[PDB]
Amino acid sequence: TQAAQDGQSLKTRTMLQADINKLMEELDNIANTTSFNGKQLLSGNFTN
Amino acid sequence: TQAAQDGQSLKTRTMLQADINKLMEELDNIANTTSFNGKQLLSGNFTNQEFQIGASSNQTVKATIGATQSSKIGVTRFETGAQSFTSGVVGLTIKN
Repeated sequence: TQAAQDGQSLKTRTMLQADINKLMEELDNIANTTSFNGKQLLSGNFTN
Repeated sequence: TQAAQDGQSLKTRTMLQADINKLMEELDNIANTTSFNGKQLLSGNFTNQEFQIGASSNQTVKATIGATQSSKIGVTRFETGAQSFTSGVVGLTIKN
């Protein structure tokens, strides 16, 4: 939303995108990291 | 208006025109200078810009500041007919 305005040049939008990249990296890290004793919980292999 | 009087020779009128050139040099200097962070505002490249102001995805206002250089603002239209040698009752009609 902050970058959806037109008071921001391509450089500042690029800063936004670079930050979003790291945030999404963190999201993937949480997903692939949370585990009980090896059993990865939030990855998709905890079914049935 | 100061130059439309006939109490001024061509020399003094030239000082008038010499001045307008500088003033008009200033006008389009303002047009090419006002900017936020490089975005020229009063130049003609601020057309169809959005400003997301809503919770959902496409609520936005739009801004289309026209161009205001010294070559695009004052555009009058002159007309003049041939030397009329004939008489007669005339009625014009400026269409549209």
